[PDB]
Amino acid sequence: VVVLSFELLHAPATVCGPKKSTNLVKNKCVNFNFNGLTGTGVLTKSNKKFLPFQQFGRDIVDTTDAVRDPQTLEILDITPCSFGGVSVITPGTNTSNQV
Amino acid sequence: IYQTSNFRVQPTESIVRFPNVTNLCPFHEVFNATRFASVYAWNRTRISN
Amino acid sequence: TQSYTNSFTRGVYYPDKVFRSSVLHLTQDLFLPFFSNVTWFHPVLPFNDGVYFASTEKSNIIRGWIFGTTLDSKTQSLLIVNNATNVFIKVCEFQFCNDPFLDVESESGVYSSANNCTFEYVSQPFLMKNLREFVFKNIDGYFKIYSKHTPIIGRDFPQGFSALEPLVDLPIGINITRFQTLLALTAGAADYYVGYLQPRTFLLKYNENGTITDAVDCALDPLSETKCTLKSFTVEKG
Ligand SMILES: *[C@@H]1O[C@H](CO)[C@@H](O)[C@H](O)[C@H]1NC(C)=O
Ligand SMILES: *[C@@H]1O[C@H](CO)[C@@H](O)[C@H](O)[C@H]1NC(C)=O
Ligand SMILES: *[C@@H]1O[C@H](CO)[C@@H](O)[C@H](O)[C@H]1NC(C)=O
Ligand SMILES: *[C@@H]1O[C@H](CO)[C@@H](O)[C@H](O)[C@H]1NC(C)=O
Ligand SMILES: *[C@@H]1O[C@H](CO)[C@@H](O)[C@H](O)[C@H]1NC(C)=O
Repeated sequence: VVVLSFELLHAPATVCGPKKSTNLVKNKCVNFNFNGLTGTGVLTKSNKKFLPFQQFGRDIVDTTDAVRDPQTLEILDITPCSFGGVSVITPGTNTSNQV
Repeated sequence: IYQTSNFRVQPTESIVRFPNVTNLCPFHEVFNATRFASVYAWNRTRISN
Repeated sequence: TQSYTNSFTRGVYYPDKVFRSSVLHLTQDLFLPFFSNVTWFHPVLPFNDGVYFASTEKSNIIRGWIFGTTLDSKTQSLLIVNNATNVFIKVCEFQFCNDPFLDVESESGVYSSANNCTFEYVSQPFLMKNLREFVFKNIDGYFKIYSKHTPIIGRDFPQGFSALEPLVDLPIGINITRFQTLLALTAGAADYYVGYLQPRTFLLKYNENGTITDAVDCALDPLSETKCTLKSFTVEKG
């Protein structure tokens, strides 16, 4: 017999179960999670020159636009997926119904 | 002309990219040892980090 | 032993791990004030928020560091020894000998004896005329360490700018109110300096390659504060 006590107390845990991952899809709108970096967008290949301790990348207004993938250490751009407004053009309903 | 609503392209799937898994805690040796001495003199080791 | 000198423009490290290109990021953190007053040593030294240790120690004489509460075999301490092939970080207790000199016959020189050791982290020697700059920081028990190696030739403490990279973030949290140095073996060429960081504000400048090339303190003189307020390195007439 063995006693495997799973003590969890005030001292930091630092003893947790593993975490699996999935594939990488490029040039497709998708959700993502990189060690706890939520967000959605299109992941492509970038030509930036991260120093070998920098993970994120940020613009003049603090919007994340670059990520270093954990397993394979390359650089991916991040562009949010398409959005915009919609306007409807009509003649009067007293006249017609096409738009 | 009337500005009614908005317009968006929906996400396709989901991706998770946690890093490589290593530094597996040792547990086979406790189970696979073929001996635990005795119940009044048992072997214990603390496993952490 | 203690002779003093000004600090010039030294002691700037990367605050975070974010890559920025051709920007000017105004940062609020603990730093070393420009043109400060360091003590050139030729001891007892406290530890309030962090230090700037700049031992040139030309060949190899100075090595080793002790951090903790009592620096003995009573309360948990820390050790850092990087000779040529490996570096050790022991978080266990060691009573202290008379001098911080290594016996070089194995361990009785610097310290007295060993006991009940715990977590050990190893790595390559931190070494890769030989200037060495380190910054020690202990915030919420991560013990941030920063370093930069410039064996280039200058003065005993010249001017010039060099950013400092991060090195390790060990999961620690022992109490570090006091520290003391170490060496191996007073009238020696133990050229090194100390100096305490300070909560201030800066204006770091990044280049497209991703490296800090310049900075300006925001509490030195009126012109520096004007530059920080405009968030620019140039000021027009007005
Ligand atoms: C440093 O402190 C000394 C006194 O300890 C003082 O005379 C000197 O003006 C200060 N500044 C510099 C740059 O030495
Ligand atoms: C840490 O140790 C020092 C003595 O080295 C002591 O004065 C202090 O109360 C201890 N605790 C903290 C939180 O600094
Ligand atoms: C450095 O010290 C460690 C432990 O004292 C030792 O194992 C190692 O061999 C030393 N390095 C060299 C190059 O001898
Ligand atoms: C070291 O730690 C152990 C366990 O905490 C304790 O029993 C022992 O008295 C301590 N001191 C020495 C010298 O082993
Ligand atoms: C950054 O790297 C690029 C590519 O090697 C180089 O052309 C550029 O000059 C570097 N930036 C510097 C040295 O400031």
